[PDB]
Amino acid sequence: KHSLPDLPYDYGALEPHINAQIMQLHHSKHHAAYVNNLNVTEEKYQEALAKGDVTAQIALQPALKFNGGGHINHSIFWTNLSPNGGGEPKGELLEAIKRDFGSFDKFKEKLTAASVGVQGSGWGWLGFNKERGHLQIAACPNNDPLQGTTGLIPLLGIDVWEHAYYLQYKNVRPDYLKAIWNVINWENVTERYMACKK
Amino acid sequence: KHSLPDLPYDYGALEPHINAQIMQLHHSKHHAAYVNNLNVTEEKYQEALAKGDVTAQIALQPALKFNGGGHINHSIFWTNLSPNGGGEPKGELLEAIKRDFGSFDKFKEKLTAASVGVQGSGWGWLGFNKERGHLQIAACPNNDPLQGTTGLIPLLGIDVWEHAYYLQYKNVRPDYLKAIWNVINWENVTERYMACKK
Amino acid sequence: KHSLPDLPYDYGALEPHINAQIMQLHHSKHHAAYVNNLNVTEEKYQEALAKGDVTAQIALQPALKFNGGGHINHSIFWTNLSPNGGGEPKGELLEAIKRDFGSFDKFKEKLTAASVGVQGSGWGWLGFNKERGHLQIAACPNNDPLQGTTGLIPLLGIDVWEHAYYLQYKNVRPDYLKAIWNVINWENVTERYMACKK
Amino acid sequence: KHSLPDLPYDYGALEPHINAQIMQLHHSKHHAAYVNNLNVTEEKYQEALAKGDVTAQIALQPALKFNGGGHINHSIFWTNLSPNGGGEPKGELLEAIKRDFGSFDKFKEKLTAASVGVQGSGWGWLGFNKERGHLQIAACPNNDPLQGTTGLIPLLGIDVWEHAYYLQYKNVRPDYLKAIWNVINWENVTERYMACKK
Ligand SMILES: [Mn+2]
Ligand SMILES: [Mn+2]
Ligand SMILES: [Mn+2]
Ligand SMILES: [Mn+2]
Repeated sequence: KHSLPDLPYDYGALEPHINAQIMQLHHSKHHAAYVNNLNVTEEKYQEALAKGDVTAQIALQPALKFNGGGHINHSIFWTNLSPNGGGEPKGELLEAIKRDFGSFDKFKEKLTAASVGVQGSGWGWLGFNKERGHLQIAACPNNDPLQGTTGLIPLLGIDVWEHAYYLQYKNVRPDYLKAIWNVINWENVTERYMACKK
Repeated sequence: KHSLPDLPYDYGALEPHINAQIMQLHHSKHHAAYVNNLNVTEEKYQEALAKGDVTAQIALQPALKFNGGGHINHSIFWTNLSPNGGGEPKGELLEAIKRDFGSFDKFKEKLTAASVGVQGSGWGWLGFNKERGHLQIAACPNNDPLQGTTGLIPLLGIDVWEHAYYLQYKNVRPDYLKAIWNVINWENVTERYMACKK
Repeated sequence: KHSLPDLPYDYGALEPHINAQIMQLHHSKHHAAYVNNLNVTEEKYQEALAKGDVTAQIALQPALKFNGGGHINHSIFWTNLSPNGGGEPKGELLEAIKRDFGSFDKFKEKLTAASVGVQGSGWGWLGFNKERGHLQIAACPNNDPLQGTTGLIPLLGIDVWEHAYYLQYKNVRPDYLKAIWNVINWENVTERYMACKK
Repeated sequence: KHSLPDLPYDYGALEPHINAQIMQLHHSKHHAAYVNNLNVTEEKYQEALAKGDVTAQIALQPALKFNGGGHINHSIFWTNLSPNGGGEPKGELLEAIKRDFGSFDKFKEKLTAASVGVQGSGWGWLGFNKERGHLQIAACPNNDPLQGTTGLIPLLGIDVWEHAYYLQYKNVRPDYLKAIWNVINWENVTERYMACKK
C-alpha cells in the first residue's frame, strides 16, 4: 500500500552537482528497498496487532522506524531538489530565514555544520517549530524521521549518508554540501513553509 | 483487549520480604496504568496503521514499548513469586544452573550484580538463549521486554525500579535483592524452563 | 577532588512540601554516592589517560556520565529549592518567561508536562539557549546533565526519579510537582539567568 | 600520542576483492582523521580533568568514543586482512568455531547475517567471551569499539560502513561480504584467540 514515488526530474537533471549514477542508485536501489521492507514490516505489524502480541510488536520497531523513516525522508528529499532550482528563497521564507539565523548566508553555514556534524549515517534539516513559530536546524541519525521523532515540520532536508555522495565526492562531505546548494528547489521549501502557519 | 492479571496470592502474602503496601501500589497503581496506556496506544496504532500514517506510527513507539513492556514484565513477575516459594530449584533446572554458572550460589551472585548494576530504572533477568541452548543473565532498561529486545526467553525476572522496593528498603537495593530470594516460586521458573527445550 | 555540598537549609526545612526523611536520604545516600563514584571513576580515567588505553577510557564513560551528572544535577537542585517562598519571579526572568512561554502559569504547566512525561528515571529542566538567545524546556534521562548533553544552561531543575518523591507522594508524581512550586528559590534561578549575562 | 599504523601490505594488495582506491581513501583519509581527532579530544580531556570540569568531560564523550573507537576498530581491521589466503583456520580456533557455531560455514553465515543486518553504519564481529569461555558474534553501531562497549574481546571484524565497499560493490553489501572471506588473515585471528590465552 506504500509505493516508490517518481522523481520530478531525470537522473541526470541535477548534474554536475549530483552525479546521475548516484541519483539512480539512490532512487532505484536504496529508496526502492525501504518502501519494500516497510510494506512487509507494516503488514507483519497488523498480524501482531491482530493477535495482541506485544512482543512481536515491540520486536518489529527498529525495522518500522528505519524503513518507515527512509521512505518519508527520501520522498521529501527528491522534491526539495530541482534542475530549475538554486540560489535563495523569496517573500515570507526569505524574511524568516533572515530574522531567525541572521541572514541567508548564516543559515547555510548553520545547516552545513549540522549536516557535516553527523557522525555515522544521518540527515540535516531546516524545520519549523510550531510551539513558538520559528525555523529550526536539526540533525537526525540513520533514517529517523524529523517530524516522527522531534515534532518539527520538515522543510528542507540534506541526506548526509555516505551513499548520497561517496561515488562522486568520496570522503569529502563538505564539498558535497557546497555543491548541493545549487539544486535546492526553494519553491518547494516555500510551499512547505506556507502550510505551517496555517 | 489487554487486562490486568490477578495476583496468584494476596498483597500481604510475600511478607516480610515484600511489604504488602508495595505489593498493592505495584499491582493496582503501577501495573494498572501500563495495561490502560497500552490499550489506548495499541488502539491509536490501528488508526495510524489503517491510514498508512508512518509518522503517527513511529511517534507512538516509545509509548507502545514502555506500556507494552511494563505489562509483559509485571505479568511474569507476579508468577515468579509465591508465599510457598523459596530456596532452590530441582531436576533439569538445577542441573543447568549448576552447569552454566558454577553452582546455584554463583548464579544468585551473578543475578544480584546484574540487578544492582542497573543505573536508573530497569530489570534483572535469568533467561534462556535458544541459539546454543544455555541459560543467560541479562539486564534491561526501564520497561524494555527481555524477549522483545534481546530474544532471550524470560524465566525469572527481578524488578529493580525504585518503586519495587523504596518504601520498605529505601536506597538499599542490595538488601531488597537478599530478601527477595525467599519468595521465588521456582516451580514457575521450572515450568518456563521446560517449555524452551521443546 | 569533588565534595558533597551541605544543604543550603535544614533537612526538614521544605516541609510540608518535601519531607525530611526524603531530603536526608536523597542527599546523604544518593548524592553522597555520586560524588564518591565520580571521584573514583575520575581517578581511574587519569590512569587510563596516562596509559594509551582508549578501551578503558570508553568503558568508564557510563560511570562518569551517571555519577558525574548525578553530582551536577543534584548540586543545582538544592539551590533551586528554598524554605523561603515559591510564587512568582520578578524582573528580567519573569519577562523572558512571558516572552517565551506566553505567561508564568503556561510555563508552569509546560515544565510539569515535561517532568511528568519522563518514562523511567530523569529530570525536567528550564534552561537558557545561548545560540538562540531564549529560554526553553527540556527532559533528561537518568542523570544525564543538561549542559553537557544539550548545550542548554540549566536554570531550574526538577528531579523526577522515584527516590525524589515516593516515600511521600507514592505513585502520584503530579502531586509532588504541585507542591514543589511552593519551595522554588526564584532568587537562585534569576541569578543563574543573569549568569549567562544579559 | 596516538599514531596511524602503516598498512601491513600494499593498497592494491587485496584486489580483486577490495580495490586499491577504497583502501587508500579508507586508511589515509578516514582512519587518518580518527587518530587526529582522537589525539585532540584526548588533549582536551586532560585539561578538563586537571580542572574540575565534569560538564566538559561529558561533552567530549561522543568525540572520544567515535574517534577513539574508529582508531581501535580500523587498526585491528587491517590486521584481519591479508593478500595471503582466506579459506579455513586451523587448530584450536577452528575447533572452537565448530563447538560454538556448529561448523565453519555456519559461523561464516551467522557473521554475514550480523554484518548485513546493520542498519546504518557499524561493524560485525567475532569475539571471545572471557566470562562464559566461548566465542560469540556481535554487531556495533558507528565506531563503537567491541571490548569497550561489550566486554567481548575482538578476533575478526568486518567494517560495514558504506565507505568500506561502495566505490566497488555499490549498494550490494552481500557481495562485499562474499569477497572478503578470500582475504581474511586467519593467522592473525588465531593469535588474537590465543591472546586471551587458552
Ligand atoms: Mn539516502
Ligand atoms: Mn515495577
Ligand atoms: Mn535524585
Ligand atoms: Mn571504516
